[PDB]
Amino acid sequence: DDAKVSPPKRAEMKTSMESLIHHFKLYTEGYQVPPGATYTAIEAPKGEFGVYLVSDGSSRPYRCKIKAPGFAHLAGLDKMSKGHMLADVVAIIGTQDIVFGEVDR
Amino acid sequence: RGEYVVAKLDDLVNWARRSSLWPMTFGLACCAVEMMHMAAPRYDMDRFGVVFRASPRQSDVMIVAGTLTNKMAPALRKVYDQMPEPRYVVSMGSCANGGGYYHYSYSVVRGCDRIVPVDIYVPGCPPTAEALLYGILQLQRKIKREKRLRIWYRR
Amino acid sequence: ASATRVIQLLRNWASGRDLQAKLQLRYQEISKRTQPPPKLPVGPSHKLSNNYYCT
Amino acid sequence: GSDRSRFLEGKRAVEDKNIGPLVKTIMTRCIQCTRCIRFASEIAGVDDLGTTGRGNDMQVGTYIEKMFMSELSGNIIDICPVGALTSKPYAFTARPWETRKTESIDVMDAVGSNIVVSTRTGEVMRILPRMHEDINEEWISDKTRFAYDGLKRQRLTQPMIRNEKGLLTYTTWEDALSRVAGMLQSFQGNDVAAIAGGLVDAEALVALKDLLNRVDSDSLCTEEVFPTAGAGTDLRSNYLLNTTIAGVEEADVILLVGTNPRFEAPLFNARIRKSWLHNDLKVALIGSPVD
Amino acid sequence: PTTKPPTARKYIWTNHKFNVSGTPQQYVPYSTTRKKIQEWVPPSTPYK
Amino acid sequence: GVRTSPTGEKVTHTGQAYDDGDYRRVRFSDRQKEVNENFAIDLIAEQPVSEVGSRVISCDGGGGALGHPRVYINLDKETKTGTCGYCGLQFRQPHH
Amino acid sequence: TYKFVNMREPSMDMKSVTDRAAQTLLWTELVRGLGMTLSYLFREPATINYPFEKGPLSPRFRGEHALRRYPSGEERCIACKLCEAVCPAQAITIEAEPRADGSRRTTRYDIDMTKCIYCGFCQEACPVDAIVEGPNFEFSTETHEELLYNKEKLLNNGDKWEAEIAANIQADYLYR
Amino acid sequence: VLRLVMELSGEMVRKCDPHIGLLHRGTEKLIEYKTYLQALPYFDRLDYVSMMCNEQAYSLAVEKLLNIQPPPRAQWIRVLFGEITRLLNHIMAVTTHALDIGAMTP
Amino acid sequence: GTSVKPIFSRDMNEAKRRVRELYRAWYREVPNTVHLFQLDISVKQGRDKVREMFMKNAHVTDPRVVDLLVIKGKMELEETINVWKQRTHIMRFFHETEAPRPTDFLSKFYVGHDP
Amino acid sequence: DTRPTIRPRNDVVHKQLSAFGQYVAEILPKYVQQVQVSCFNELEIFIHPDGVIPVLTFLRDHTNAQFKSLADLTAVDVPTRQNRFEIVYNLLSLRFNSQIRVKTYTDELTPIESSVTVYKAANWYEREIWDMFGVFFANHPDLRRILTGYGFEGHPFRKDFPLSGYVELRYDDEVKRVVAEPVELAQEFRKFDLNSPWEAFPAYRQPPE
Amino acid sequence: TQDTQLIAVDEKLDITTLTGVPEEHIKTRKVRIFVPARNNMQ
Amino acid sequence: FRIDELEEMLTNNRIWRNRTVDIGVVTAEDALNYGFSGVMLRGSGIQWDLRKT
Amino acid sequence: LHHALIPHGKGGRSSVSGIVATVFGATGFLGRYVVNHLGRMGSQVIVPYRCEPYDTMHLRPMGDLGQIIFMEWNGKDKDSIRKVVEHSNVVINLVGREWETKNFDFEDVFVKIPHAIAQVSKEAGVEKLIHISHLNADIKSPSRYLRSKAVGEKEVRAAFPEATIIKPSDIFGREDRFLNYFASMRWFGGVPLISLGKETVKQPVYIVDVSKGIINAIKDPDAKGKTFAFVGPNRYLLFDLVQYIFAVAYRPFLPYPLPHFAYRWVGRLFEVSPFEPWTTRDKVERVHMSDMTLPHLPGLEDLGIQATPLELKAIEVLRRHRTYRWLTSEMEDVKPAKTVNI
Ligand SMILES: NC(=O)C1=CN([C@@H]2O[C@H](COP(=O)(O)OP(=O)(O)OC[C@H]3O[C@@H](n4cnc5c(N)ncnc54)[C@H](OP(=O)(O)O)[C@@H]3O)[C@@H](O)[C@H]2O)C=CC1
Ligand code: SF4
Ligand code: SF4
Ligand code: SF4
Ligand code: SF4
Ligand code: SF4
Ligand SMILES: [K+]
Ligand SMILES: [Zn+2]
Repeated sequence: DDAKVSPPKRAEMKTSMESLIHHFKLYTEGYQVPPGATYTAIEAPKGEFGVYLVSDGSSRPYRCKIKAPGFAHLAGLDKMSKGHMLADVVAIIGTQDIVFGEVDR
Repeated sequence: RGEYVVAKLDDLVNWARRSSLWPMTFGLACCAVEMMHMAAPRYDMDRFGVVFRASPRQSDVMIVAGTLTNKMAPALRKVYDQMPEPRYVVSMGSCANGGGYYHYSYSVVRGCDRIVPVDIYVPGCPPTAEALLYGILQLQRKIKREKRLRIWYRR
Repeated sequence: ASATRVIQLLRNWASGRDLQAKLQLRYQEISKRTQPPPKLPVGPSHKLSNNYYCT
Repeated sequence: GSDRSRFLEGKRAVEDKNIGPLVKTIMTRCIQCTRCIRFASEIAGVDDLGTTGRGNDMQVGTYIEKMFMSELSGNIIDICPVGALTSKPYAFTARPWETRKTESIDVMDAVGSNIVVSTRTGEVMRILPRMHEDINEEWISDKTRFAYDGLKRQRLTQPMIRNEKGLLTYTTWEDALSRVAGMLQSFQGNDVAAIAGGLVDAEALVALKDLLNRVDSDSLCTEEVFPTAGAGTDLRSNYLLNTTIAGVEEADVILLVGTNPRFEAPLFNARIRKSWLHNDLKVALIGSPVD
Repeated sequence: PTTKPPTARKYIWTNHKFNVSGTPQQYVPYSTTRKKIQEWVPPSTPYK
Repeated sequence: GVRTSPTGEKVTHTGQAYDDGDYRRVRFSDRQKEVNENFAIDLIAEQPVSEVGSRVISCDGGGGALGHPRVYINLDKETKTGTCGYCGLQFRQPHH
Repeated sequence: TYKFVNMREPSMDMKSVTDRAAQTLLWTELVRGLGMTLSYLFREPATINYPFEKGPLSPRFRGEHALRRYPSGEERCIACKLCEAVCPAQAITIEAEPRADGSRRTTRYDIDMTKCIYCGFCQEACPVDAIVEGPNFEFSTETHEELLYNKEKLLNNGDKWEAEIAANIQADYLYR
Repeated sequence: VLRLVMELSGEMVRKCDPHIGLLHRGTEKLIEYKTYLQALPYFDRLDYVSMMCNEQAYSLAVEKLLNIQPPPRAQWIRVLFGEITRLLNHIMAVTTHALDIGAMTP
Repeated sequence: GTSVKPIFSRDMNEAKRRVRELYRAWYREVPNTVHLFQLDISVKQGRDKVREMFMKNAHVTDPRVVDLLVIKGKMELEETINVWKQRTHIMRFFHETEAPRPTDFLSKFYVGHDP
Repeated sequence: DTRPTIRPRNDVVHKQLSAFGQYVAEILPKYVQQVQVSCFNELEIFIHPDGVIPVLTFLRDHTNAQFKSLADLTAVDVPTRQNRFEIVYNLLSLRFNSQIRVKTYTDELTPIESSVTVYKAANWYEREIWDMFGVFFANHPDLRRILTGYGFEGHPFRKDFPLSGYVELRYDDEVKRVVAEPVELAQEFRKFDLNSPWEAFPAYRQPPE
Repeated sequence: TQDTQLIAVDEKLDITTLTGVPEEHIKTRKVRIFVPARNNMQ
Repeated sequence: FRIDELEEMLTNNRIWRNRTVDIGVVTAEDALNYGFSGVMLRGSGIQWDLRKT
Repeated sequence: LHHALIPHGKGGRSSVSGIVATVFGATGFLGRYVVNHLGRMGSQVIVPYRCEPYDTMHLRPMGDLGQIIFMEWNGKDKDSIRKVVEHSNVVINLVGREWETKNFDFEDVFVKIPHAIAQVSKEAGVEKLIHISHLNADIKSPSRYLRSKAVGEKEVRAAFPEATIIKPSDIFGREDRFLNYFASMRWFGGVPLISLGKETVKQPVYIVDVSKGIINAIKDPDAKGKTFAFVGPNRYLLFDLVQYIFAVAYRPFLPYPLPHFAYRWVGRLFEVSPFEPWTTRDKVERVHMSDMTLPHLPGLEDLGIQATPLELKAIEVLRRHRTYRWLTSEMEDVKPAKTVNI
């Protein structure tokens, strides 16, 4: 309900001063985030997916880092297969379920 | 005169090419998954004579599906340079067409055209499967309007 | 994109199940695509009183 | 501030009052902060910008369709918190969250007011005052402010030389420097001169003087004349505002020897006015009875 | 559309156009802006 | 209104028209310079001047929420016609 | 709570061992899959006849950008440049000006479709619903320059796909 | 996109060496030039089989910073569509794995 | 302040030693990378490029910096040796497509505004 | 309730994490510098670089600590501070499920000892930092470049590094290969001037001087 | 107290060659530091 | 009704198992130190899931 | 200079160099290369074509978007030439074939086409024109190629007084049909040199050299009116040249003595194929015709380029013909042939 962080509904946009100004600044500047660093992690279907978001205290972030579930997976992929055949390594990268869009960032 | 025979013959040849183009997949990002959806039951690319699966030696068309990075560029170049003539390359997705979301990156080339000739520019992020399929049909109509032996006879 | 009962019994026996209960298809049961205009609700802080942003 | 409006009634609308081709006026946006009026009274001194009526129908303007044309009028664009008063030449040319800001110095006047050029996409949009407290406070003259449009007009971009008929035709650089070099090499001594203009730079002044010195040409003249009898240009004290601009804020009496500082140097006259206001300066002048 | 007449207005096209790319009726990009800093016109009278 | 250039090109609503030399016209040979005929400059002028009889008039641009934000223009000046900045319809007092 | 997936160890009676030996020797699960795929062979093939039939869509579909205009014919864009400040790919570029009438329309309004990522941020940013994304997806072009749109091209897009956009907005403005 | 520089005594693999970077976009450099509202689609295009899950992660981080909780209906929509995303991504993994192994029908 | 931590080398002498066998490896490498990568580079004009790159960072005098250049060249050496690098990246050092850049002030003035 | 929009406050976790912070501060006073717990119940430990191996091992091994999972490893370049680069280790517990963060500092040249042994997941993460910030890691098993293109230069995530980089690559028929060229954009990145000049949060105001 | 084989290194850091900046960008370019003056419109 | 359908094709099949069963074991202890997560952990045996814990 | 013609940029793809080329017949050999140097620096070339744009896609990469505009042109149409060169500042003529097409006679592609090019160009108002014609062009040479080229040069110079005529010698470079010519001569049995080819000297030039020279002549202010001659640094007698290229290809060399009329018979036999004959009678009358020395013609180094010796860059051109037995061999294994210098 707080309009300072989420855009107001289009009805009050075109009728109310506060909603107009809030939308103008929100899509112009955006919600300035209080300074601080967080590591938010969720259970993405690949694995635990995390963001290290550190914000200096302005309308823009300072540094976001992507913990993708496939990165540590590929890091361990050497120990993963240690004697199995090539058809096995390609059977491994399957349940390894490594999309090369998030590991690679 | 000779235009009749040569036109019928080359019309036959370009029809044969048009209905049997073989994509060289080459999916780099989410555009690959959308192309895979385009080969799913619903749209069924394989119906039109396109075969999706093709080794780069036996293939007619490259779909540059996804963002093309600097590290990739030599590999894509060697892949296309080995592609037998005729070789029409279609670029799918805003990223492959030029720049993309990551237009102003440091390790992403700003368009497949700067790397390889593009025959059909398919827009979308991702281009919804049927838009890709329509780009394929546009390339098919391009192959229909092909006058190789006409130009040979009229060189 | 239903079928003949002769084929209907063949696929069910080969599949070992009663698939007519639900097919991978989707017939008229789908939701209508001309739904009436929805009157969307509002949030908690929509009152015109005691809505001071300080609190 | 809040995040929602409980105003269930109709708003108020105020008709626009034109007060120039220099300031855009939308007086329905005004908040009656009275900054413009106080700027007109104290800073500019032209007491024509005031208020009218009472209540919610109070309107700040000029009542009469008068012509606010002081030398410091443009600064009202930067004192108005809201877009009630804006810059007409720049009117909706760029949203100011895009324009890059680069600091520089005004050259339209010898005051050298610190300014900031707001340029987007390789193009000058407007000039804003920079805070200095010793040169221009945070104000500039309208001449300084609304002068960017001169840059977009008639400009010299490619070298030109006189053709066989006597017309300056465009050409490459090479032949231009070749012609200049040839007939500079031909004539030495006093036969070669150079008259520096008004908006020239010090670096090119040094470069041109040194270049003209290598042929012993010593007629490095300039448009503005200063009596060189006696000390002339030899002593810094002769040709200088020795007491500095800020020094006028503690003076007691000032004598103006036949000048028009309202147009010769608007920022200097603004400083004189502020010292006259606060420090009860007793200003006198000899010369033209300019207001 | 027979049962649902589209709201007619003056600026709508009266003839649908397929994608004109390829054929010489295709669209070509071009700057839709006026000119930047304008050149100074040389005088026409003689040098003297 | 759309008018032809001295070269022959169709001028745009902004006034763009490539000049005589203007080497950047090879882009249009074997193609066309796409220009929209429905000029917004004149398609708003012929609209009638509304004669609503009140001091201050609301304008949302029609369509309610589908229009532009509601602005209150002032029908005060007798020598001209008030207009909403967003849409452009000219509002005027019914000759007072 | 949790469930163990594979702990169902087998028994070792004569019946169970005979069944397992039969399944291994007389291939059965092999035949099971071989018969399931047969059931899928006789089923109704899922396939849409493009381009004669198109895939289902929704009124919110994001596609080709277009510049709408008011019922009077005047373009809705007042060049607030909010959409330019919003586009994450910076594919939008505006130059504004005081028009001959006065209304602040865009001298230049170009969207680089090859930079665009088709998010719909511009339309939700627009305070006058000027910029929008039409239902069209059938604009696969041949040249890269064909994709780089112009103000006139956007106006033509809004004048071609107009009944579409009006109908979709009429069916969607309540949600947004 | 992938590179495995493999060292193998013929069949048993001795030591592998994956080479990621073959689809390298400067997204982590790209975020700190756009606002958070503009930074959202990066996560959508980051793990492109679990879109709404990545968006859930990023959004939860953002309004964790802001000491703001989404409305309950927002939470329910979020979890429902994150689970639809889970179904999508698991279908990806299993089906494409079977494709590698050889099974085409699933 | 002045006191700092080393990477490997203690003094200019030992870092001077490390660059020595780095040049050793580059020398023994150049011919068979020309052979293996099918380079259009020649052997001599392969070696002199290594020499000119080594001379490029002649001004460096801080030890830790020298360990940094030597380990980065070490990574370069691994990238080249086991064919992880590609022929185009090897050519990248040789500026073929890059047009010659003028040096004198007069040519700089003729070309455009640039110091 | 009265605060339906503001996120819930969990003070119990806050106090318990603060108690564990005092615990870990007392256990290893040699390397620990400053421990604090954020408002949203996330504890951070600022340690001296020499404690990269010891502290982590104490967090990986101790019975009452029990952290064996390297959630991620990251550097955050900030040119202002004397040692610009700061490295963050994120650990998650299993027996005592919780997230802990330890933070160290280093400049461009002063090496920071490589964990790897404490957490064999760090390896690839480790490489990233070296390949992305210039922070070399002492005795790392293989600190080769990991993410960027071949024969690259610099370390892109450094805040001084430009957004567009320095050199692109494209086909050249004159040499019949992909070649690297100095940057020449077709349209320059417009840098918008956000961050309005009005103070946002009075709580986090910098003290004057 | 922090024994790590410390060495006095008097001359200033020369991380230039490490940063990878090209020669003309590290030489020709001139950078200025300043406190940005506030927008007088605000 | 199609999830189980996929199961019957893959789960009990001889060659789906043989190509896949007990190839590349990952030790439960060595799994968590390697930073593995998601099903990679759950496959080995650690009862851990962010959705519940 | 026009306000859209001022040079801008730094020589990259998006740099506006200030050149509006036309490169007539750029869909082949040097036409490919010159556009490169025109595309790399940044210039809106108007490359026209008669074939299918397929054989022109290889020009798309060598240019930033919005460049290398393709326009359809016909040889026997003044209107097509006018359309292509209507808006240009330089018109580059490279249209020239090597085999006599049954439809296009030798002279039209070498005088009538160049004459129409020059006339329509001069009428349009293009500043500089650069026509290309073989260095060996003589009015009464036994090969009709050089004769027709000579009359074309005189016609163009008469029509366009300030045209910068270029006289390149035999040019090599990837698809050369000169180095690959003798390289593939093994395919037709042993190499049948006329009288074993001990009496023919050749002065080859690397294609990049001539293309760069064309670019400088565009940028050169005084290039108008003049006539340049493009020669290599060193000159080989024909036999040792064939020796060198065969050694570089490592294919066995079997020189075959042959009378001039016998090679004429073989050329007439080869001229009957219906597509791209490997050799022609006129080609035979060209190869044995040694390239003369024209010192009074301003050469190549005066423009600014440095001639690249054939030995340095023969590897790339002859590399493909090498079999896998020596496909891994470098340049230094082959010692440079015994050049017959001045
Ligand atoms: N070693 C050499 O090659 C030397 C060449 N030259 C001269 O260089 C010129 C070009 O040589 P090169 O590029 O190798 O020749 P190519 O035959 O390889 O290419 C000729 C070029 O001109 C076009 N062209 C040729 N003939 C015609 C025609 N009749 N009608 C229309 N277009 C035509 C071709 O397009 P298309 O294929 O579609 O016809 C192509 O763009 C010729 O004048 C030649 O005499 C001079 C000295 C040495
Ligand atoms: S264009 Fe969009 S969908 Fe395609 S690769 Fe780029 S971000 Fe992904
Ligand atoms: S400065 Fe502007 S807002 Fe303030 S009173 Fe004057 S007109 Fe109104
Ligand atoms: S931006 Fe400010 S001045 Fe302009 S209309 Fe909005 S509130 Fe009024
Ligand atoms: S969808 Fe529209 S607003 Fe969003 S990036 Fe694309 S063009 Fe810009
Ligand atoms: S947001 Fe809408 S009104 Fe504003 S500039 Fe963009 S299109 Fe125009
Ligand atoms: K103002
Ligand atoms: Zn209105």
